[PDB]
Amino acid sequence: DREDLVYQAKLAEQAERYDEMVESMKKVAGMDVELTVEERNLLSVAYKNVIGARRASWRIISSIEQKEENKGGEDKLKMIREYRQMVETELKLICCDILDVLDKHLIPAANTGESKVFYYKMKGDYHRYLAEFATGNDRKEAAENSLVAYKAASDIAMTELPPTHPIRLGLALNFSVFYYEILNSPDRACRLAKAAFDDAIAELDTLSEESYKDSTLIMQLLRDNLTLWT
Amino acid sequence: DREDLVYQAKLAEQAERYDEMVESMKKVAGMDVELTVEERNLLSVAYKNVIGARRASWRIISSIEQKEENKGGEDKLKMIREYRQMVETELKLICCDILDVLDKHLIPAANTGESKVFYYKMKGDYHRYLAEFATGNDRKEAAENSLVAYKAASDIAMTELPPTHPIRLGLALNFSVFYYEILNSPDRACRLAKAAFDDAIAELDTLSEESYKDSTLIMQLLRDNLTLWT
Amino acid sequence: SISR
Amino acid sequence: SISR
Repeated sequence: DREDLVYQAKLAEQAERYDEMVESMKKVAGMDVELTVEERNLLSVAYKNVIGARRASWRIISSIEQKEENKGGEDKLKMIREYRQMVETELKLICCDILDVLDKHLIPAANTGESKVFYYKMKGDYHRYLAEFATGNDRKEAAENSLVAYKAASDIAMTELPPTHPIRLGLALNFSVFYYEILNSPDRACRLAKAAFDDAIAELDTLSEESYKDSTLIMQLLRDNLTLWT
Repeated sequence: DREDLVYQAKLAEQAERYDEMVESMKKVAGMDVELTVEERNLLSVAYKNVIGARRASWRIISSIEQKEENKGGEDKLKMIREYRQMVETELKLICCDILDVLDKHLIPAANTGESKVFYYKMKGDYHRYLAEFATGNDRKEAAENSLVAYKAASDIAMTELPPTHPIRLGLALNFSVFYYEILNSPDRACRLAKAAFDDAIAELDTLSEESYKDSTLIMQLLRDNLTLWT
Repeated sequence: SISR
Repeated sequence: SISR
């Protein structure tokens, strides 16, 4: 039945029906077991597409708000705002859902370094998405939580994954993105990104057969952001 | 408030959130007025994206059913089938929703030839989608209903729209697709498609400034299907 | 077969 | 800024 949930997850993925792919993988996370690499990727992809869609809508709607803000079209702005807010509510719910699954099931039942780094990194990511559109104190809370999860993923990763491991690199990438876009700290964003790249270049022999394209790509992305930021 | 519903429809469209674009435009159809060309296109695009998604999922899932059918993998097939059937249920509901809005509001309140041809053509299309995946008697019913709506759109179109009008051409296109894919009648599909093309070529001066690219395209599509079918 |  |  675990094997069926995974199969249904795959069916849902091919059909591009991500809500159900989330439902399938939630159930598998609810079994309080260590998930396979496959099942971690399925969960991740399920939740990324579902959140991805709203994040895309939120930006489109913000852009239009900003347009109507500069033209002073106040009648439309009421509608734009109500609509942004509805989407923010979806984003909150989706993020709270996975954050909960992480705290109550995935993180507790994790037993390898790879999965622990993955889950705390995920938790950092999802708090960071809450923070992308939050204001004031809510923004603060998501920032503190996101920092705390990214530090926890970092502590375990630093001691337990080669610097080439794509999860470690992915962690560096996003944690440096966090510092730049959320803490508004280009100096730390760049020191972190530069170091993670450099550490993987110093040990390129440690690249796995399984994940060299993933790693390569992540390092390309590290490079692209350093450019962007300088 | 009619103007607001249309604006919300547009916001939803840009955000790629089609469910709400349908909700907005349903309300506008519920006002028992002749819709503007804009509002007909918004309704159409709203319902096409919502149905489009399930039609795409249904094919993907069928393809995989067919694969598992030839390998004799019967354990998976249970899951594939349950999943196809769930999607069929969505398709039925979405089609019944718009078919209802058409019969109870749009068609009754239509007062120009353009809108009458549009709405009966729409009704033909949506019965045809029901028929795409229906079996047995249900397939028959959708076919009879779809034929009847396409004939009704044809009667009004023949007398009231130049042969170049994109709605008339779009009607011919889909009605010939109907004959080919649903009634399994390549001879009528081709006679219809050939005639609609030819009639527009005989009167190319009748092409509107508003819709020549649309018409052009439709005629290209008529051409592409005649090829496919011969 | 392609529809509009 | 691009994330993974």
